[PDB]
Amino acid sequence: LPPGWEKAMSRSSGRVYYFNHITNASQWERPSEPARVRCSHLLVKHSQSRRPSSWRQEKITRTKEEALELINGYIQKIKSGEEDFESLASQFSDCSSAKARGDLGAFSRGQMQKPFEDASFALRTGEMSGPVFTDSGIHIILRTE
Amino acid sequence: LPPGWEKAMSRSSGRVYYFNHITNASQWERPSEPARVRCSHLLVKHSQSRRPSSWRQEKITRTKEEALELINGYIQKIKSGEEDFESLASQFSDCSSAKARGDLGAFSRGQMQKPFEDASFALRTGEMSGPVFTDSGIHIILRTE
Ligand SMILES: N#Cc1ccc(-c2ccc(-n3cc(C[C@H](NC(=O)C4(c5ccccc5)CC4)C(=O)N[C@H]4C[C@@H](O)C4)nn3)cc2)cc1
Ligand SMILES: N#Cc1ccc(-c2ccc(-n3cc(C[C@H](NC(=O)C4(c5ccccc5)CC4)C(=O)N[C@H]4C[C@@H](O)C4)nn3)cc2)cc1
Repeated sequence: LPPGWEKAMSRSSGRVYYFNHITNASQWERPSEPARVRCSHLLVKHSQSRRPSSWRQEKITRTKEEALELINGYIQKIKSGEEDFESLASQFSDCSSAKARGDLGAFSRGQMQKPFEDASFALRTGEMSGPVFTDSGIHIILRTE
Repeated sequence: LPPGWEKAMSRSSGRVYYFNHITNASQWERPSEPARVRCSHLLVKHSQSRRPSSWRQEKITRTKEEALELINGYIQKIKSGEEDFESLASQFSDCSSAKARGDLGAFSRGQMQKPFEDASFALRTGEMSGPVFTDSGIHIILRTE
C-alpha cells in the first residue's frame, strides 16, 4: 500500500512477499522524508565500476552479475542472522569506509549519487536496502539514523 | 619546458613568468606518464553546474563568475600561506571529499572529466593547478602522488 511497495508471489514457492521499488528491499511481512539520514554501506565493485580498484584488489575484474551474486549472498546471511551487516562491510566492502564498518556519516540530498540517495532517504531507521546500483558498483545500505 | 608549460612576459612587472595551459598554473619561477595519480581538489559549484547541489547547500545559486572569484581567492590564500589547501578544501569544497581534506584517491585516465583528468596528469607530485573548469564547476587540484 505505501509508496513504492509491491505485493508479489515467489515464482518458486508461491510465498507472498513485499518488494520496495525505491530501496530494492524485499520482506515477508506487509509494510506499514527526513532532512538528513546517516547510512553505512557495503560496496561490491565490478569491472564496469567507475574506479575498478579498491583496498581488496588493485584491479577488480568480477562481472556486474558476479557482484550481484555476492551482494545477494550477504543479504541472505544478514536477513538469516548468520552475519552482521557492519562486520561484513568491515571485511568485504570495496570502500575506504570498510575500516569504519561502512559508515558514510550523515548527509542531506545533493551529496550522494542519485540511486544511493533515493534508496537511503526511502529506508526506515534500522532498515537495510536491497541491491542498489550506482556508477561505483552495487551497494547494500543500512540506514543508522 | 615540461608538458603544457610556456614562458610569457608580465606587462606590469617586466619579468618573465611561466603558465601551464592544461592546469592554468602560473608562477615567476621556471618549473622542473604514470598509470594512476592521486589528487585532492576544492570544488566550487555554480548555478550552471551539472548538479547545482552539494553537502554545503541543497541549491547552489552563485554565478560562474562568483565561483571563479572564490577559487581565485582561495588560490591567493594558499599561495600567501594564510590557509593550507587542506583547510580550505575541508571548509569550502562543494565536493564531500571535503571530509578527506579534498582527497579523491588514486585514479587512472577514463574516470574523471577530461579537463580535470588532463590537469591532474599534467601536474607533478606536490604541484597545484590554477582554476580548472568542468561541467561540475571550478576546481583547484593538488597532486599528492
Ligand atoms: N576510516 C574511514 C573512512 C574513510 C572514508 C569514508 C567515506 C565517507 C564518505 C564517503 N562519501 C563519498 C561521497 C560522495 C559520492 N560517493 C557516493 O555518492 C556513493 C559511494 C560510492 C563509493 C564509495 C562510497 C560511497 C554513495 C554512492 C559521489 O560519488 N558523489 C557524487 C558527486 C555527485 O553529485 C554524486 N560522499 N561521502 C566516502 C568515504 C568513511 C570512513
Ligand atoms: N571522506 C570522503 C570522500 C568523499 C567523497 C569522495 C569522492 C570520491 C570520488 C568521486 N568521484 C566522482 C567521480 C565522477 C567523475 N567526477 C569528475 O570527473 C570530477 C568531480 C566532480 C565533482 C566531485 C568530484 C569529482 C573531477 C571533475 C565524472 O563526472 N566523470 C565523468 C563520467 C565521464 O566518463 C567523465 N568519480 N569519482 C567523488 C567523491 C571521496 C572521499
